[PDB]
Amino acid sequence: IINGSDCDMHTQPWQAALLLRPNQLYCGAVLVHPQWLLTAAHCRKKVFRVRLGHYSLSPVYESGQQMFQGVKSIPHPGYSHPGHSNDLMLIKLNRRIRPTKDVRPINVSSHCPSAGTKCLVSGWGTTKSPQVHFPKVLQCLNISVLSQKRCEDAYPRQIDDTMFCAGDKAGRDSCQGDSGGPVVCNGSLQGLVSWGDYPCARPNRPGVYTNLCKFTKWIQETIQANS
Ligand SMILES: *[C@H]1O[C@H](CO)[C@@H](O[C@@H]2O[C@H](CO)[C@@H](O)[C@H](O)[C@H]2NC(C)=O)[C@H](O)[C@H]1NC(C)=O
Ligand SMILES: [Zn+2]
Ligand SMILES: [Zn+2]
Ligand SMILES: [Zn+2]
Repeated sequence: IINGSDCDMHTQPWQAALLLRPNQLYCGAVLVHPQWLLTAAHCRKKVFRVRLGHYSLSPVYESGQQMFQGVKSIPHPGYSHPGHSNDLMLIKLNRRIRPTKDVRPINVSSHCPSAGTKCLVSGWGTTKSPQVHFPKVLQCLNISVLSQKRCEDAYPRQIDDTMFCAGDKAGRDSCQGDSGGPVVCNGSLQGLVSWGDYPCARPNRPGVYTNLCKFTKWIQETIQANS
């Protein structure tokens, strides 16, 4: 997250981090069900761990912490390179979460975001671009949803309704390391960090996020088919 601020503690209980030994965080994820996470399809990995209810980046022990193992990874069937449409994937935890003020799922909105909607995106990604610089703790940033028209103009021929743009204010954007992370609007999960221009936070170049309102039926049917 470029130009964000340390998140308040306990305000992102659905935020997750994906790690692959020792504790190298490669993507964020979002707890959307007592036993399911949602992350970007390009964040797929065979072996990895899931960390929930943990504020800092380093593996410093925290009381609210809860570690898990991903038993099943299911990317949306429409995901493809280099278009990157349908950039979402379901991950099943080995066991259900112990609900607490630290670890709590969030609902996925079925109503699509309209131009002007203020949303909050969080992550442990780099706070600088192109120079890499990781934060100490979870970063938060409010971004506003642009119109699908402007979105398409900014990235001609590389955008469809499976995504949406957000982040008008310059110097502020999501970046590498935030991928798979949540974009919350109106108390609901509206999107996942997917991609954007590079370097991050270039003026008039908004971040592109997975448009989750288009996948509620698939998400719920997939979870039920594996319960
Ligand atoms: C983005 O905007 C939201 C909403 O304006 C900010 O949330 C506000 O936070 C302050 C300080 O905690 C509260 O006094 C307000 O009540 C909150 N808004 C409301 C009315 O819900 C949020 O902090 C902003 N995100 C960041 C970190 O910039
Ligand atoms: Zn706590
Ligand atoms: Zn690709
Ligand atoms: Zn530092």
